[PDB]
Amino acid sequence: MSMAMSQSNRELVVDFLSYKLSQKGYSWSQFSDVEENRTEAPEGTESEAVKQALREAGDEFELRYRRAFSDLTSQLHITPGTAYQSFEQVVNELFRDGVNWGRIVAFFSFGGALCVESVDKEMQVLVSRIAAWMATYLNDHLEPWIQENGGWDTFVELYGNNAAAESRKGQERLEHHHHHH
Ligand SMILES: O=C(O)c1ccc(-c2ccc(F)cc2)cc1
Ligand SMILES: Oc1cccc2c1CCCC2
Repeated sequence: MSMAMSQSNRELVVDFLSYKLSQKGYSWSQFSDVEENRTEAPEGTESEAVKQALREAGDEFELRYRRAFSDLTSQLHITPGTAYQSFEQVVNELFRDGVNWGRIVAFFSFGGALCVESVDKEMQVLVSRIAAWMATYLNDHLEPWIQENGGWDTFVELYGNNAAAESRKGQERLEHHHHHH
């Protein structure tokens, strides 16, 4: 069978996380050390698209929601006290009106960003904790809806593409300048 969603959640936040950490020069394997096997050219399949889509869509949300991304971190001061409680309270903001592709893409970058900051200063120990909170929320606290709507292939096919993907950014000028009455 295909048995999708078998383990593309725990390493889903770490995959996008490293993509944002490598941009700063923090990496991830050095976060909690952990035994480093190797992984030279295991191939595997690398046919995932949610990662690529989450990349472009990542900066996408960072442009229209400028006011919505102002009271999301201010109420998440990293400190030796709260962690999943306040975190789930903030992520719930996007997962409240109703699980949606956008609410699922933004919450993604919201977590990967919370770690990029904690690691930017000097806290590379709470990265697995935050990445784990989002890993569970997607393990069984959202997957059931990701399929009810259609599947990652939907949000990844609607935008995840090389560049064309039949864009529609106000593309209402052609129409032969005289073919729509
Ligand atoms: O598609 C949606 O419904 C949707 C609505 C809002 C947001 C969003 C994204 C980033 C924020 F900091 C706040 C809100 C994402 C998706
Ligand atoms: O569906 C969309 C259409 C336009 C922009 C964005 C999304 C979804 C998440 C990223 C931002």
